[PDB]
Amino acid sequence: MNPPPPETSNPNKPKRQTNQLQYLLRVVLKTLWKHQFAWPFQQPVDAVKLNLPDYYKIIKTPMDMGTIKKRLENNYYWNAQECIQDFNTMFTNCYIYNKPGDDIVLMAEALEKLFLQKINELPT
Ligand SMILES: O=c1[nH]c(-c2cccc(NS(=O)(=O)Cc3ccccc3)c2)cs1
Repeated sequence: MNPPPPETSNPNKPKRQTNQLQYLLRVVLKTLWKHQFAWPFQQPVDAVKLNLPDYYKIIKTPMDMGTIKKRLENNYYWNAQECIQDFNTMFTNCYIYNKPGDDIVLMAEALEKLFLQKINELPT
């Protein structure tokens, strides 16, 4: 069973746009999205579709790149660090739910390396 997906808007939360957040959408996310290993991470985990009935028994802070993309498009984040934390949650969730060496983990590990390469330098 699937919980509601994470919010992509919140009227109580202040919005912001920064050069670094623009870069996270235009360069970082949109490049990762095109990687051959991006597909499992482009939408929230669908536990019914994927037959993972224990996914949300284990993962209590789900995150995916579809959600991150919508948040960036919404100017949902206050700063780049907040967005970077969502990417890190996404990767960590994968390592938590699975086992070292699993195919899905190899995919997340490759994306994480590419992500780190791209966020090493952000615009000023
Ligand atoms: O811990 C995690 N497992 C997954 C996972 C595992 C097995 C299969 C899938 N398939 S899927 O991405 O939902 C289906 C899909 C297939 C093609 C394009 C976009 C999505 C995801 C994402 S995070």
